Amino acid sequence: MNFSEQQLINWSRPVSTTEDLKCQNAITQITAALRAKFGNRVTIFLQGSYRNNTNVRQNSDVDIVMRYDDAFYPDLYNFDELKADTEEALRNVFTTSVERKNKCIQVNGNSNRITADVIPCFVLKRFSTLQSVEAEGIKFYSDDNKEIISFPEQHYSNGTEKTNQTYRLYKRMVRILKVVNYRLIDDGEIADNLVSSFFIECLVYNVPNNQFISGNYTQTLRNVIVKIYEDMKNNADYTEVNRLFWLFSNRSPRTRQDALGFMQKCWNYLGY
Repeated sequence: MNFSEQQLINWSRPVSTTEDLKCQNAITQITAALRAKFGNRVTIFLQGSYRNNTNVRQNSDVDIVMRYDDAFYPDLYNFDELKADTEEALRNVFTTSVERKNKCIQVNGNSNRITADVIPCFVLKRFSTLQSVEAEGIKFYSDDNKEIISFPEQHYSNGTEKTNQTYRLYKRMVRILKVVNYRLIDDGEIADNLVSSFFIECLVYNVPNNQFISGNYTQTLRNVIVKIYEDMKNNADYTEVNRLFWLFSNRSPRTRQDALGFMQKCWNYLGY
């Protein structure tokens, strides 16, 4: 094929991480701005690629979640107000670097800190029929009125467990496929929203552990692509990484066809 084993290994490494000084600086500065307004009435934590350690680009933006949760985690109000107050707290400190977005408040970075997407949200509890239990996550509303729900803790823990069981290859394969995604987007071969990091992470998560071959990146990646591709042709019932909800649920607009087409473009780009 087109790329060597060593090239795949290189592509499998995390690039931006929470050890980076500019990431630490962003979290420190934004946390202080938020605490000045909200005190202990919020929990601050990370989600997305810095949390799951799946960044494949330099100086990537970090997703900082600000969960307003005084009612559930008290000290031992509608969403529109929360988001406006969050924007105000950030603008008081970062002034012109602050931009309101559909699903977050963006704080643009600078020479000494990465850009951050600050995600105000509330506690969310929902029953999972998959596990027949109530699950806790977060919820927020987009400016175009969508209810966005996330289970970042369960996503984090399940993905970490899987990579620990697959010779660390689960997340390494996610990272390789994210690299290929960005290359295909840059080349104009696929739309920039055909897949997402979350979608890729869920697809690879459903590949059985016995497909990940210790010390063989080329064959593992072949196994991953072939398995997802065949599963999509076969109408497979994939779960999200959180194992609480279905990947191809009627709440989600992404389809098995999106995954099938992406796998095909990856196969062709890699030259298997």
